Amino acid sequence: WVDKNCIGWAKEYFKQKLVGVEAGSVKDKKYAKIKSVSSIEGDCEVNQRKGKVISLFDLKITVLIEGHVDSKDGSALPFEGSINVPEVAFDSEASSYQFDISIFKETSELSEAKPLIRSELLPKLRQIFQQFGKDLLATHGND
Amino acid sequence: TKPLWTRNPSDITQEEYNAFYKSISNDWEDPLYVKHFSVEGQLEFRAILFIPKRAPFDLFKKNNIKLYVRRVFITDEAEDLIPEWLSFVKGVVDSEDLPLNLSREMLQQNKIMKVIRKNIVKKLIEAFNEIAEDSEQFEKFYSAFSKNIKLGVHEDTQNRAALAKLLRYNSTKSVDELTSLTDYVTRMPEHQKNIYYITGESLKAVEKSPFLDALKAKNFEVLFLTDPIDEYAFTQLKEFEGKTLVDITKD
Repeated sequence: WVDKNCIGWAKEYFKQKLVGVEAGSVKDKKYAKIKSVSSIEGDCEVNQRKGKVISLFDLKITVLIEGHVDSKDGSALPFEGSINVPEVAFDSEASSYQFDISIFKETSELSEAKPLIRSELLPKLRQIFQQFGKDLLATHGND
Repeated sequence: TKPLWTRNPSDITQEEYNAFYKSISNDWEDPLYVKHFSVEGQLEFRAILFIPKRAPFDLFKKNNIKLYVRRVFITDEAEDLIPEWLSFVKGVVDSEDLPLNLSREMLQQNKIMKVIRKNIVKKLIEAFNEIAEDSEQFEKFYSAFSKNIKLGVHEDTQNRAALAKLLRYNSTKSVDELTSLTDYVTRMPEHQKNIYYITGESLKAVEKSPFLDALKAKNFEVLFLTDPIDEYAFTQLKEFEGKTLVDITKD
């Protein structure tokens, strides 16, 4: 009468939290923004053993990213992308998270994309992930 | 007699660990390193893992680690408790929860089991890092398990980066001492945005490769990868500390 899967709720939470996060504000020459959450696999169960209700959740999350950077001269050239984080778990530390950044149809002229992602979009996802656990138990973790 | 792995690792002596190791390994030498830790909270369990000084006999039974559930030995051949590339580790793992009697898969895919596997892997990496701080102890480690560290990069997408920090190579800027990727980066001028490397069947072969002259001309260091499984590790890693890995004989 306690085991409550949440793979469902987490799928909604991240979709509602990730989509929209950006590395800039559209204007800048170098800009990036997450287009959507393509995949959320793993397990997000919430068990209730003893006064403590818990979840040994371990999720693999992937998302799509839109953006444009500093072209060779004037106007900025666009790019498609994805970011894979193999593990967002109950015992993750802000720094535990790994971000595999991939650029679709990447050209030596899309160099500044990744740097832009690493220093501007990642520390946001790291804090977004750190919060997940709380907002998770805060819900499906009480009567 | 109170099981050693349950006492506080700061109330245990090296003379003691050595002893315990010998009784479970028949080894004649003292373990290269001991990592004794405990995990509590949602997941509870203790472990005492050993890192031998040498590699075992076979080039490449796994009945190393002894699995105990609430101090009750279960099996010395627990499948899925430690990843194969970490098969060289010796020791015992004691888990507080974890159901009993698991029909094949429910023992080799159990949710609790999967969690414990990741902690041990995380823990040993922490251990590997400590060892790397001890030059003399490290050289002994890398000469014995560099391969394993490589296989670890191959498959662990979550730890891939951490382990890459333990890799060592001979570069054009380091012929008499393997160098790490970290040092490589430090030696990288700001306009250099790529960690360069070349693969080859042997050191002699690559040192005189006609591809180096142009890199040397830009005074760009070039890593020498001479083991058969090195290249796949690099293509599996893709980048290191924000810098791209690039084979100087391709795009």
